[PDB]
Amino acid sequence: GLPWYRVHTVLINDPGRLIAAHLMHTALVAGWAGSMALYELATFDPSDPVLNPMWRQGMFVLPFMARLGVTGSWSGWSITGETGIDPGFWSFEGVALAHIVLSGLLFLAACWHWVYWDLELFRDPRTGEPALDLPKMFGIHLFLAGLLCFGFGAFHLTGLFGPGMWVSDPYGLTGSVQPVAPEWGPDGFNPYNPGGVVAHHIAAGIVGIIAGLFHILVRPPQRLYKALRMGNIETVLSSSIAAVFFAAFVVAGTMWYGSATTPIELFGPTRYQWDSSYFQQEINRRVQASLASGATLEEAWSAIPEKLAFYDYIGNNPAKGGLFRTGPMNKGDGIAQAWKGHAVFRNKEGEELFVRRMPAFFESFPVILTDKNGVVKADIPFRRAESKYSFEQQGVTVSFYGGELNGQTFTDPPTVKSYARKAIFGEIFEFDTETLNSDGIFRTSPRGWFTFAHAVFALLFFFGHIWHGARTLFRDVFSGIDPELSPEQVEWGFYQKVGDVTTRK
Amino acid sequence: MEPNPNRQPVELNRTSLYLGLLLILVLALLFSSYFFN
Amino acid sequence: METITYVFIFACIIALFFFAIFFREPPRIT
Amino acid sequence: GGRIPLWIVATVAGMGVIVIVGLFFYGAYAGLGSSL
Amino acid sequence: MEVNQLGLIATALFVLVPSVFLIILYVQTESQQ
Amino acid sequence: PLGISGTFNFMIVFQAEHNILMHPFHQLGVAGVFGGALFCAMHGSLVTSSLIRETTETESANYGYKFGQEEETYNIVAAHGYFGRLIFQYASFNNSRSLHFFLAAWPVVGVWFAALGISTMAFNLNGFNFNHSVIDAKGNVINTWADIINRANLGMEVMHERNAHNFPLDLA
Amino acid sequence: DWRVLVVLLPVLLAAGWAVRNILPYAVKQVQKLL
Amino acid sequence: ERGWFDILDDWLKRDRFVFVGWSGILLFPCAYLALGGWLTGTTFVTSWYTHGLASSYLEGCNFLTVAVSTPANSMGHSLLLLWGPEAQGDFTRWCQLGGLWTFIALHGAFGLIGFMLRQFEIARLVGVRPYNAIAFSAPIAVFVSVFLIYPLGQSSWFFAPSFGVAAIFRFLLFFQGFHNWTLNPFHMMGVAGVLGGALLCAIHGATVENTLFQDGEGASTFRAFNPTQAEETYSMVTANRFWSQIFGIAFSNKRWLHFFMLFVPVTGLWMSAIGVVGLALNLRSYDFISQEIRAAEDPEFETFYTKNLLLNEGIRAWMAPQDQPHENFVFPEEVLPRGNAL
Amino acid sequence: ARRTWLGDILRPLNSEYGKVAPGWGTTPLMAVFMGLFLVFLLIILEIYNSTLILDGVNVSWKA
Amino acid sequence: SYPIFTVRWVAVHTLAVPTIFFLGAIAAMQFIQR
Amino acid sequence: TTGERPFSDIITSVRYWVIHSITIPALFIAGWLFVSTGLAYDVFGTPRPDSYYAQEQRSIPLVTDRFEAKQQVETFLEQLK
Amino acid sequence: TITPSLKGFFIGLLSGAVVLGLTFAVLIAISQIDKVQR
Ligand code: CLA
Ligand code: CLA
Ligand code: CLA
Ligand SMILES: CCCCCCCCCCCCCCCC(=O)OC[C@H](COP(=O)(O)OC[C@@H](O)CO)OC(=O)CCCCCCCCCCCCCCC
Ligand SMILES: CC1=C(/C=C/C(C)=C/C=C/C(C)=C/C=C/C=C(C)/C=C/C=C(C)/C=C/C2=C(C)CCCC2(C)C)C(C)(C)CCC1
Ligand SMILES: CC1=C(/C=C/C(C)=C/C=C/C(C)=C/C=C/C=C(C)/C=C/C=C(C)/C=C/C2=C(C)CCCC2(C)C)C(C)(C)CCC1
Ligand SMILES: CCCCCCCCCCCCO[C@@H]1O[C@H](CO)[C@@H](O[C@H]2O[C@H](CO)[C@@H](O)[C@H](O)[C@H]2O)[C@H](O)[C@H]1O
Ligand SMILES: CCCCCCCS[C@@H]1O[C@H](CO)[C@@H](O)[C@H](O)[C@H]1O
Ligand SMILES: CCCCCCCS[C@@H]1O[C@H](CO)[C@@H](O)[C@H](O)[C@H]1O
Ligand code: OEX
Ligand SMILES: [Ca+2]
Ligand SMILES: [Ca+2]
Ligand SMILES: [Cl-]
Ligand SMILES: [Cl-]
Ligand SMILES: [Fe+2]
Ligand SMILES: [Mg+2]
Repeated sequence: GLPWYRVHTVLINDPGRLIAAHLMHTALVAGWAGSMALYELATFDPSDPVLNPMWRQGMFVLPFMARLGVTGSWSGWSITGETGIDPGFWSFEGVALAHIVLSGLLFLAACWHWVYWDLELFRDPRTGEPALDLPKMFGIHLFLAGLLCFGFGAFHLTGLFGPGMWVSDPYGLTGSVQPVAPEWGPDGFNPYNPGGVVAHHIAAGIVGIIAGLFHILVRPPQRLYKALRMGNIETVLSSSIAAVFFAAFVVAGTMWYGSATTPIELFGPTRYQWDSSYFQQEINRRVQASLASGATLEEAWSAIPEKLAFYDYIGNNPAKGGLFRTGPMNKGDGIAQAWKGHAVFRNKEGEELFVRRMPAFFESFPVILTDKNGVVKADIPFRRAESKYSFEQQGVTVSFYGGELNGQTFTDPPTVKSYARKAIFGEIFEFDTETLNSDGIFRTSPRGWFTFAHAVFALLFFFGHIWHGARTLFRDVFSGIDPELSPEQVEWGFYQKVGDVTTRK
Repeated sequence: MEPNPNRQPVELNRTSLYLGLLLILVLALLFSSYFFN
Repeated sequence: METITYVFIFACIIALFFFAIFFREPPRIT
Repeated sequence: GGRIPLWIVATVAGMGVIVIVGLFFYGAYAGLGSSL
Repeated sequence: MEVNQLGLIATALFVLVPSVFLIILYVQTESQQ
Repeated sequence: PLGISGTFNFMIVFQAEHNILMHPFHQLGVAGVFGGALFCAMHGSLVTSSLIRETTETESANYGYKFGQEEETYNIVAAHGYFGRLIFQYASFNNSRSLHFFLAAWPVVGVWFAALGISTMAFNLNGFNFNHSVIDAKGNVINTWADIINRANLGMEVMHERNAHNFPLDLA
Repeated sequence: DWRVLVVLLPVLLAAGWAVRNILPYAVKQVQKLL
Repeated sequence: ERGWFDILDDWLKRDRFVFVGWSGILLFPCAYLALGGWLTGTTFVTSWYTHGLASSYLEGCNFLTVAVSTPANSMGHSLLLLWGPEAQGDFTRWCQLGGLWTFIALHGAFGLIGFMLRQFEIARLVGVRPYNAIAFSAPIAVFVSVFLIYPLGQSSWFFAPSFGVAAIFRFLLFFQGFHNWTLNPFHMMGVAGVLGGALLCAIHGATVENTLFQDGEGASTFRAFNPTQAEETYSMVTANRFWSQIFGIAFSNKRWLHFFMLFVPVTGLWMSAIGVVGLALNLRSYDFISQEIRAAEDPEFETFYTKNLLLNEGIRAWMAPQDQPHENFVFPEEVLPRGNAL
Repeated sequence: ARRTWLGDILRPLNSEYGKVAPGWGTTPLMAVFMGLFLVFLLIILEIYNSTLILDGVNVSWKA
Repeated sequence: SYPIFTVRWVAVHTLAVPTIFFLGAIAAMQFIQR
Repeated sequence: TTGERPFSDIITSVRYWVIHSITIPALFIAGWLFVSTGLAYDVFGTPRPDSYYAQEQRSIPLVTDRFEAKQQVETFLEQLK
Repeated sequence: TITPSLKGFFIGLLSGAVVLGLTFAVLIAISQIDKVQR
């Protein structure tokens, strides 16, 4: 019989049951989406978008609903923190319900197409054999794809007839769903410009409509029909898989580096924002502007939004997790409660000292404090017997500005050292580690998990492309090579051109 | 209903059963430590 | 429960060896 | 055509390889890279 | 030890689901002809 | 040690104390097992590529071979005709006995040298040491990748068996 | 740069010397092709 | 009829000493430039401005320590094209900035594509199935995951492998100390596939060579084989009985045997590639949380797992200042982790 | 095979299996579009990579 | 009667010509002193 | 069997060695002079043994800015003289 | 405006076109000169 890894080849010459199997696959994926949204709604805590946003809670499909304008619950809350909102039907719950109902309808359609597989539509009128005109099907589907692509950009994303898309300021503080106009200049190819997403779908959609019409009306050249085996549905599988691993690598890349379609309020900040101290520089800029306007030090730091300080913390860096450290980020360092405020370290001479921050590469990192010029002034020693820079020897103190600890100063070495250890992580927060029995070990965000899955799947689909491309172009030898293979085809110099009998020398 | 002419019997011989069970069991012996963590 | 799991999987593998050797599909010259 | 015997070509070529590799090992002990 | 509490059923289904798939296929091969 | 993580412990300490990565017998060992895996995949792929058609599209091609049949089950002339054109004709084996001798000898000899690497580093004849080999005109040390290896080895050395050494040199 | 000509002249004289010896057989090979 | 395309197709597929093909238009320039780039860099080009390292024969390195080193971390993931905004067409500066690294990595990638296309093209011309090209997907998965995806997930090309013997050894030790890569089950499967592949290579070659039929009078038995002969040159039946009685199981199907020889090393390399994709994101198998919770509370609890972490901590602290010069690490003596005396 | 109302409506859309245009047909035009597409992907890649830097195009969150 | 210049000839010299040049360069390096 | 002249014929012929007794030593000497004249240093920008550091400096000249990296190296080089 | 890196982009584009054009021009020329005999 068929070996286990070929059972699905019974569909190759049976278009009705292929459509049935595709309907069943579509039913399963739609049902997964509905089930996933329901599970997330059953676990998502909407009470603090500042320090407990969705990306701290392991939310994977919630940000995708929010990205395209679904932001509210039937129960009255919204992900931006508003109360008494009425989202109409298209709440997170309505989206989930719609996917479940779609799933069921697709399941029933699959049953019909499986039983009524023998439709005259699937027979070539000349031969009576099962046949799909794949070149014309491609034009039909490309035209439909173009119409949908165009409509998505021209109506949904613009807000002309639809809600728009998630947009935010450069520091992810004030995000919301907004209508977005297309950008028709060169900045439309800037990945961080949302207007470019709008213009892409308008323009690529129109091109898809035109190319779809071309592919409906113009038959393939004989040379290409033969070369790509366009009568063989496995050629479409091969090239479709290739397109799909290309797309998977692109979405993995734009998730990891960030773009207008992977906003940090939905997926968490990027690792490169920690690498470049992106948020620390903005925090310092605002504090300096406050001081220059005559604010005190406590006032300047108290003016920093907790949300901004929270981005400047390595526990939100997606490059700090582990492959088998499962679950939400809150399961690791805990549920963030409050900013403790900015810690300023000083030695006995009153010089300000700065804790060397942890790079993402290091699971652990020493505690070293320098002056503004990078000269080492204090540390936590390993060997003590020749220590010169201990906090005890250097009289290191820590004072807090802003946050919970605003106005307080600590001088006992154990406490000062404890805050110095947290300062290698950036800004310091109070966490609830009890509610979830958090274990204190960093986990990655949905940005990390998405990137991982899609880079891995993209790589595996490269193999699938290679495999089915091979099966397409070598179909005639799939069961083995010619038993009467003339040794002269593989002997050198017999034919002038390799494998061409008409070039016998 | 008229029967479908595309149906095929499926087979798994005993050696393939043994090879498959070895793969599954060894993969489980390998990954279980990480599932328990 | 972890130790039981590890030893169980190992025991299944050893049983599999026994069947794969003494209850194999016999090789036959055709 | 074939006036120079192949075994002489191989012997001379092989001796040339030994000389050049030998020179490279000499340089590991002298000048740059010698640690001295 | 504080192990992951889902590790037991993860390991159990990891073994059982593909193993029973293979057993189903094997036995119905033996019963043919 | 007789265990998975204990094996890694042995390897890391071995690198710290013998610089095994820089030892040519371990390098031959790597050539042996990388090469063995390469030639395994090569030979497997070449024989599989030239199986003679004996089966239909809906059965495993493995049923085209019967245990104990006298005829070869693949066309070695076709396989050589492929591989000789992949590289060039004289880089390919046309003699099955020569081919299979090579498949035996390459990993076996390479792993012999691996074993002899461990067995001679057992007597502290260690990998190449190029620590501070490159020096500028004044005498400043110009680091190479060997010096970076040395820093990693030092980290292993100073931390391993952290309570066992009382005197400054680890002499066994 | 004098050093460029100092380095390239050995190769230049080599190519020149090789062409001189192979020229009659080169034009004979090319004459057969056309 | 025979247009210029078909006339060109004719010439490309001539049976000559080195086959060219359509794939050769991609393969030969890219393979030649990658190899020539490596030989050029290891012979003449420094890593002083990117790493603070000497890396060429010209500076005094030997075959084991030369490399074409990655660009400086400040380049990020710049393509670093010769005509790009960093080198601005200046060949000397391009070399000093690490341009040869992306030159080799990128021409190498397209050369590997060209080689796999060659495997398809030749198989199609001689009439064999394309399993050699299929098996080559494993080398490609390794090259792409290690030399492209991994640095693309990290801060810059700086942390990709540098092209050199000792440079690669450094890469191994970095992965131990920072990623605990030996603990990763995708690496472990890779190891099993490589060592299992080497085992299969050795045992199959030795089995064939020791179940040969006597097909000649010579005591050296290689001449007693004819490529065109129909008969198996060794006894599968005797080989099967030997291994059945020695090891308990034995191959009986030669087609399965040789497919298995493809499957094992190819699958192993594919698994190792998946683990490296995870390490691109620092998604490591670094720890066992249950072990760490127990060890933190119980200072008498010790396993080989906790012992290896101490080694990793030493590797990181002792190698990072020189291995990551852009970070400007200064670790005072007193903070360095060290056991007693050493 | 079974005829249906919808099947009869759609029949012309699945009736030209195997139909080809002679020879090379529109292959030259296709090649041009492929080349333009390749240049397009190269442009957007190099913009994202900061290898191609254009006035008014700040490839940053600060866009 | 054999041709002299072939594809093989080109492939041989793209490798052999730089190799000998490089080997002369590395030979000279052995006499460099800091 | 592929039409080209066998290598063993070529490298045992007198004409081959008449040509290559010149071309092989000429290339070797050209490579030698590429190093001995110092041209290799200037083509590839490799430091001579006296050009890694200025007389009193001990910090490596690491490139730290992507888009002005060319000028940074030029500044590093000026500080040697 | 046309920035220096856009000028660089054009230079790289033209360089690749030249390399490819010359390559195919030479290959087509040789293929027409040395045809296979049938
Ligand atoms: C693209 C796929 C994808 C991604 C990126 C996410 C991402 C996320 N999920 Mg979701 N999920 C998904 C699909 C996905 N999910 C699917 C399909 C289901 C149904 C099962 C779920 C059901 C689900 C639940 C119930 C939960 C999540 C949660 C989460 C969050 C934590 C993830 C985690 O800990 O993983 C850990 C990842 C691993 C341990 C990796 C496993 C690697 C496998 C085992 C390797 C197998 C190797 C193979 C056997 C080798 C064979 C080789 C052979 C060929 C030789 C994270 C945001 C959690 C959350 O926080 O919710 C709020 C949570 O509770 N997800
Ligand atoms: C659009 C995607 C797609 C589709 C429609 C197909 C379709 C097919 N494949 Mg291809 N393939 C693909 C992608 C795809 N493949 C990818 C990504 C790879 C690399 C992993 C392959 C590698 C591949 C090989 C090596 C082979 C096929 C074969 C086949 C044919 C028979 C499949 C069968 O009976 O399996 C039966 C499968 C089972 C009974 C169980 C499989 C269980 C898997 C391993 C674990 C669980 C998977 C899990 C449910 C996946 C969830 C979804 C995922 C995206 C996360 C069928 C035409 C076979 C063929 O060519 O036959 C002639 C064949 O030998 N495929
Ligand atoms: C098949 C052969 C091949 C391939 C695939 C590559 C590929 C590559 N080369 Mg390599 N190279 C090759 C052969 C090849 N090369 C040869 C023979 C030489 C010796 C001359 C070189 C010398 C070389 C150098 C010195 C460098 C590269 C570089 C590169 C990389 C960037 C190339 C690029 O951006 O071009 C873009 C150009 C194209 C893609 C051509 C597209 C042509 C279109 C389709 C036609 C339109 C042309 C248009 C009309 C012209 C208008 C111009 C006008 C508007 C001003 C890329 C990996 C760079 C690198 O590696 O960076 C680290 C680099 O610095 N190559
Ligand atoms: C066919 C049976 C062969 C039996 C021996 C088998 C031994 C195992 C093979 C391992 C040894 C490998 C070396 C063979 C050694 C060998 O067997 O020698 C025999 C071989 C034949 O020399 P002849 O003088 O007989 O030449 C006759 C032919 O040229 C006439 O068509 O000599 C060479 O091939 C020299 C190689 C120079 C090749 C330089 C070309 C450079 C082109 C670069 C492109 C390469 C491919 C690119 C694709 C990526
Ligand atoms: C019938 C009907 C109905 C109903 C419906 C329903 C109720 C549905 C549901 C559905 C559902 C409820 C579905 C679900 C699905 C799911 C899925 C499909 C999943 C899957 C999963 C997976 C595939 C996974 C995998 C994995 C694992 C497990 C681990 C990790 C890794 C991975 C990720 C791979 C209604 C009423 C409408 C009416 C009409 C008719
Ligand atoms: C990069 C680049 C390029 C290219 C260039 C080239 C292409 C080059 C080539 C080059 C070459 C092509 C070179 C070569 C060299 C070679 C050598 C250097 C060799 C050596 C050898 C030896 C030393 C040997 C050894 C040995 C062995 C291996 C084994 C046995 C024995 C003995 C030990 C002897 C261009 C311009 C495009 C552009 C710019 C960039
Ligand atoms: C929790 C994990 C669950 C995993 C579940 C996996 C389910 C796997 C289902 C396998 C279905 C096998 O499908 C079964 O195929 C066999 C042949 O192989 C068919 O059998 C058919 O062919 C055989 C062999 O010629 C004939 O003897 C038989 O009379 C005929 O009906 C059955 O009609 C069908 O029921
Ligand atoms: C005075 C020493 C103890 C208080 C200061 C120590 C750092 S702060 C401390 O750190 C813990 C880990 O992050 C958190 O769980 C907790 O919420 C936080 O208060
Ligand atoms: C770059 C190769 C792919 C594009 C091939 C397009 C061929 S185009 C094709 O070519 C024939 C000659 O070959 C001509 O006779 C014919 O008129 C022309 O239409
Ligand atoms: O035991 Mn295991 O390790 Ca051979 O070195 Mn000495 O001793 Mn201990 O130190 Mn390092
Ligand atoms: Ca607890
Ligand atoms: Ca001197
Ligand atoms: Cl230890
Ligand atoms: Cl001691
Ligand atoms: Fe074999
Ligand atoms: Mg020297």
